Amino acid sequence: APIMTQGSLYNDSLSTNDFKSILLGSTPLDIAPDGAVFQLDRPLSIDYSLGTGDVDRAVYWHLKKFAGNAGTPAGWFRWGIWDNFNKTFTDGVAYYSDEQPRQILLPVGTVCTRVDS
Amino acid sequence: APIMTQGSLYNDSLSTNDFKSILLGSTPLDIAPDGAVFQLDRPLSIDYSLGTGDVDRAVYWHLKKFAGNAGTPAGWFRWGIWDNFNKTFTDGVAYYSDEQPRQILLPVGTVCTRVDS
Amino acid sequence: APIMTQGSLYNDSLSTNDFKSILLGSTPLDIAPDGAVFQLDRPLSIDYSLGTGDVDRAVYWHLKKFAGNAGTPAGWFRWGIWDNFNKTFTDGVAYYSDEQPRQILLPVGTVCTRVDS
Ligand SMILES: [Ca+2]
Ligand SMILES: [Ca+2]
Repeated sequence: APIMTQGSLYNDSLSTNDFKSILLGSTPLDIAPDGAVFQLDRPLSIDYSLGTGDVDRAVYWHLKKFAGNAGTPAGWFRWGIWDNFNKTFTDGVAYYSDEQPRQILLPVGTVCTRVDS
Repeated sequence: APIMTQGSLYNDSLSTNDFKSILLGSTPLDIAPDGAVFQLDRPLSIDYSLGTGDVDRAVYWHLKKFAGNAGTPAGWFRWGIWDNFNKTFTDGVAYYSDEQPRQILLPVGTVCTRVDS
Repeated sequence: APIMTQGSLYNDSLSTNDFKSILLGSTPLDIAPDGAVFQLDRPLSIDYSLGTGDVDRAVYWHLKKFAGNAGTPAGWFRWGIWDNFNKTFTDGVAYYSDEQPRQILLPVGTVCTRVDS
């Protein structure tokens, strides 16, 4: 049971710190419990800004599930860092939306592997 | 049969909006039908600039074949976005060549999967 | 025997042109001889600067082993470019450490393939 995305994640679909699970088109991700952490087999690049409206670029390989509700049953994911030794997830930097060209950050077929207990 | 690149794509080989197919060293790519779209298993990073000579970086996962001519018999690829729902390809941002270090953007062994039709 | 990393490479562990082999948590990598070159199945993103105040990003797919000393017995890897035709390795750009968010550049499970002869 390898979990693969079935929908593309576009940069214009990111909120400041998360995105909706539904975008990835994966029932396993949609039903994953709160706090589940996944490692991606493809990098998730996140443009950020340290100030002055300037864009810089970060890379993340891990997503943490935030359980949904009636309006958004599939919930959300935050990108960040999974420490496999200490078993900790740390949220990544906020996404900065400016004038970047539209991009598929994670394409269809991205493999997601649960890494927490 | 899986199509793998046999030659590295270097950043200093990109034109503003394409690169020559021959660079990838793949006969299946060289003779792919005009307009064929491929998804990559590795990100293609394209440096761009929206102004002031400032470089930012975009990611692409899709290439569209442009048929050759007598001068370039194997033709070209453009990078861009494949919409697998609406079955459309949109060319990506222009590559901005300035003072970046030389880089292999796509190494030997990159897997290319046809996704159109 | 595919070689997979067992520890994450964090951006805050990079020196200007190398990092300690031991960080990747792999005995095969640790014992690899001076001069061994590996290709990665995942991009290694290296932030650099042109020197006017801004962080840009380069991509590398190759590492070369450099023999260590009493303080770092397993030695170091440098990122760079492997030319598979001419059998040459060229060191990549200096890493620029500024105020970037902490990032896993290469996660656990990155596959390293020896490519020098
Ligand atoms: Ca910047
Ligand atoms: Ca810049």
